[PDB]
Amino acid sequence: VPISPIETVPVKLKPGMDGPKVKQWPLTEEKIKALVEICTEMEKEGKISKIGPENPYNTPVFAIKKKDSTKWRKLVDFRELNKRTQDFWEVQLGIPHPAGLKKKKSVTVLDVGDAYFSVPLDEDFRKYTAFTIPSINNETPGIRYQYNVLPMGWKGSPAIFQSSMTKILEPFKKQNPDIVIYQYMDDLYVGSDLEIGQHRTKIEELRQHLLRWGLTTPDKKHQKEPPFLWMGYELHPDKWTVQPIVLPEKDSWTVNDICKLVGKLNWASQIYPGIKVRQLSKLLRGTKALTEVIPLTEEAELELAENREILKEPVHGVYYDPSKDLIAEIQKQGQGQWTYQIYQEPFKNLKTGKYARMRGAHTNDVKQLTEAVQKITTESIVIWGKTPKFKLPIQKETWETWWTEYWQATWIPEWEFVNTPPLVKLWYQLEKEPIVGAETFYVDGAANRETKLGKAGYVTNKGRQKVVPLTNTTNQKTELQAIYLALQDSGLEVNIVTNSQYALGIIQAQPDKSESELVNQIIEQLIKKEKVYLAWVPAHKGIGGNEQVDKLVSA
Amino acid sequence: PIETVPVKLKPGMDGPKVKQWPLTEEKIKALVEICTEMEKEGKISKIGPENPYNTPVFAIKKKDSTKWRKLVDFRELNKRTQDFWEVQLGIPHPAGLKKKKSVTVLDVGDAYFSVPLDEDFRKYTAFTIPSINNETPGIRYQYNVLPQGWKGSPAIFQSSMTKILEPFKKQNPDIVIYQYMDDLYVGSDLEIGQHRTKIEELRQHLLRWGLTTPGYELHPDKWTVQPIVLPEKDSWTVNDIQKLVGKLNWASQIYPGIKVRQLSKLLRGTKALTEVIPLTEEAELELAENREILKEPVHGVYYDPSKDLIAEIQKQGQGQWTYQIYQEPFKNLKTGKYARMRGAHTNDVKQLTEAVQKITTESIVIWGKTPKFKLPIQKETWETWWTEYWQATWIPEWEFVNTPPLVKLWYQ
DNA sequence: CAGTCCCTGTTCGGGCGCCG
DNA sequence: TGGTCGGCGCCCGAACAGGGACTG
Ligand SMILES: Nc1ncnc2c1ncn2[C@H]1C[C@H](O)[C@@H](COP(=O)(O)OP(=O)(O)OP(=O)(O)O)O1
Ligand SMILES: OC[C@H]1O[C@@](CO)(O[C@H]2O[C@H](CO)[C@@H](O)[C@H](O)[C@H]2O)[C@@H](O)[C@@H]1O
Ligand SMILES: [Mg+2]
Ligand SMILES: [Mg+2]
Repeated sequence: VPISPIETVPVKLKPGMDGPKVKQWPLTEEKIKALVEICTEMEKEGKISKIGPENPYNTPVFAIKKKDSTKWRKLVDFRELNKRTQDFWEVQLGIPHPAGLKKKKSVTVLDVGDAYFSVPLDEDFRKYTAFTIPSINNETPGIRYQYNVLPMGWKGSPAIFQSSMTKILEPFKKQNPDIVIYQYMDDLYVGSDLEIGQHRTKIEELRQHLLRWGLTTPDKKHQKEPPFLWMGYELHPDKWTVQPIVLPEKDSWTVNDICKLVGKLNWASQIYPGIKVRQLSKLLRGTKALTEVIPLTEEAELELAENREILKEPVHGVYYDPSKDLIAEIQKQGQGQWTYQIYQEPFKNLKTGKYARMRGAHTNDVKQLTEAVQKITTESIVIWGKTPKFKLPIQKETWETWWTEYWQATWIPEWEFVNTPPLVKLWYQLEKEPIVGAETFYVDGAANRETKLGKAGYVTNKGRQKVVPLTNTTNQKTELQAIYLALQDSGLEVNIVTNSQYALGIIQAQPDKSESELVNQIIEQLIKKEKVYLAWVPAHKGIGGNEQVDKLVSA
Repeated sequence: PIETVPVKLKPGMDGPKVKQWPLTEEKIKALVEICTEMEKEGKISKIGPENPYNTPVFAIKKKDSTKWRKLVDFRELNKRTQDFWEVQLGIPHPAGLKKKKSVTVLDVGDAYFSVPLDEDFRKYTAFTIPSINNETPGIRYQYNVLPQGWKGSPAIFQSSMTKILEPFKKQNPDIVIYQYMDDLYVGSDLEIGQHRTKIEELRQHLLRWGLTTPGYELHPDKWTVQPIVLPEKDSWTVNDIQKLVGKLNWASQIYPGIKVRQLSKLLRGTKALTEVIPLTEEAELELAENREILKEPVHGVYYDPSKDLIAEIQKQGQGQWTYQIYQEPFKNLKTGKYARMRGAHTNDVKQLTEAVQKITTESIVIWGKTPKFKLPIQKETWETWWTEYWQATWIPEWEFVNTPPLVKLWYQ
């Protein structure tokens, strides 16, 4: 008979499914030594129990060395058991950010000893754990073992531990309403405005409370003294920063190289302002082998150069003062790249970040700024539960012109203009009404679905006409082409009549950037005009100019 | 000690698993206070990760309320119970409700907390409360009684509800009463003072039964429609007639009697857009006849109770929004316009949120259903802000469209 | 009156970074 | 040796949805 410590969580298998069976790994003898000592130790505690072959379940096992330690970590591959185990609802809804933390007079960071192994597994479910122990030779069989406690590598371990930990914690928290406990897995962050002696009294008293349920906090990983190490950050009394990031130095970069690099630079950009990954990511698009070597363009190299130089100087963020306002400032970095700073006192940042996402085939800077504002707002609500005031490099009238005229609902929360260039503006404006005395170009284009051959042309009230043959095109592409022709061949003011809804939809959203080079050229011309009026008529209605140009391009 | 009506999901269908979205500090504080009293009262109790189901939760303030109200987004659960309410216990819809000079809406959701909930069903009402900066993991709950905003709560409570209603219904036999979700719609043709007075008497009836009531006053007879309208001009430019022909051509998908031939005749050449074109007598009459046809009703448009309602909205600008409700394309059961709503000339999302609310309400009153909205907004924009402006206890279904306006058919 | 083809936009799972 | 679990973030590409225009 074993013993029971804290309330368990019922865990059924998925219905009509049975426990895991799969043979063990060819484990090297060097690894085999580590497990045998630990597994025997567990049985004395009651974490593990021996099973007679009446238990017909086998699942592989392995182990990895604990990082920054001599100890080894003991992992049971449960991939097939996960597949057949009931689904849970994860209770870990995100990661705590240091910029969320308020300033605390006294802070303690303490870790739980053997976190998953102190939490009882479900009694009925215990049978499915079974795994076969290994020996130095293949002669000695090795004992069969069933966990009595949560095991690493199960898909139910994190949620059960987090839910169990919160239940244990809650009574203490109710007792001490003014203590802050950040609970992330087994790592506990405890902060109070109590003076250091009184704070340690609560800290030890909290240690007693966890002990009652069999949770042990060793002194070995108890941090009485700053700077604390927490969630990959270094915490100081008034400031914080990321734990140092090493960027590989390789002279020749593979594909896997750039991925690690990129992923580090994204981690860095939460505090280091102005990190840019655009050109480094350009190297990863449409590549086959993770192993493949790839040369760096002079763009990804220059980028990487200024990225490394930003890391040269140490930077730090501060903590959150609920009394003062939250402020987000955004700068345009070019090529659909945006960075932002969130702060309360000028030049003392809580955190930074970047928004580089290219959304849409045709877009403009105003749309991208709106996207970045939304990403910042959601991020802020997670960390602080409120929306920052915004400082934006866009004139109040530019924004007013965009949002009032756009056909989609769009909005930015409370914000003010900051005059830091490059300012965001609309490059061109379509006229609301036809331009008096400007030439009217009726434009159309057509193309043959089979040949991919087509014509683009215009007719005008002055009698000007053009038709151009095109090869390897589409109806859509020729309708754009027709418009491009009218813009090229017209004066500074022009009325254009198209029946292409496709083209009219692209152009009316005032794009300044496109994946299509043809649209970029249309943009180029629109910017050079003084006045453009675009109008739409239905095709095949025998209307005016449109009918005549329709005949020309159809031919 | 009451029998719990057993409840089942639609066949071959699994419970809702929907991630909780981030909440503001005020909403999290409001929910934590609401839930804690609810747990102590036994309405909800804490649960654990074994329950694989989750539905999103947040809080709202009703119009002028100033008091936080817990709102659960049960849209996914409700669709998975969709057969249960419609097939078996659905409330009938009083076609007379829309005709009443005044209709008041009451929040009777609190009553549902009386009746308990099938022990086997409670696993599907699971909702997680988030923490600021993820200080704590999610605090999960589930419902022990009939949850507000679920579609089973009015249906199961209907047997209890009618008995409480029955005295008042007999004392005022011409007052129409309808139940949609957490709300009670009470219409009458009385004068304003009598109406509000009669409303209090209904509140007392609920009070003696022990249900607290915290109401919106509608006027469905005031409600009007927004027909398609053709401009009125002294002179007509080529552009003017081009705009007119395209509008009419699109309108002909709705009223098949529209003719453009005599108006197209004016456009024969290749002319400058600003050139003035006198209208011929034949075009004047063709344009006259069309203006009449657009006053007329469309042929064979009627509501089909089996089909879903679809609502489309267009942003006309300057605080003006147009909508159409339909079931089949081009057969519109109602078309309308809103103007000078809250947030006009400053906030598009607030205005769109208001419009969605107004349209849904109209559809409840008229057809007893909520439509599926096609929203003229980017998905990321709507999801960021909509909960900030939501003042209603239901949540319709929506999707997101981007259709730029080739023609201003609905609004001049 | 279907059936395609364009073209666009969304979703989802893969890799990596980071936390236990 | 190569190998487990959950969470969040980015950037990618592929697979899927759907809306117009045009083809018979
Ligand atoms: N690489 C991993 N794979 C699976 N589970 C992990 C892994 N790393 C951490 N965990 C889980 C299991 C641990 O019980 C829990 C806490 O991690 P951790 O504290 O580093 O180990 P530990 O608490 O069991 O030993 P110790 O207390 O000595 O550090 O999170
Ligand atoms: O807005 C779409 C978005 O909402 C979610 C969660 O809120 O789904 C909900 O809304 C849908 C649209 O009305 C419903 O169909 C769905 O049942 C409901 O969960 C997300 O799933 C979705 O991405
Ligand atoms: Mg530990
Ligand atoms: Mg054409």
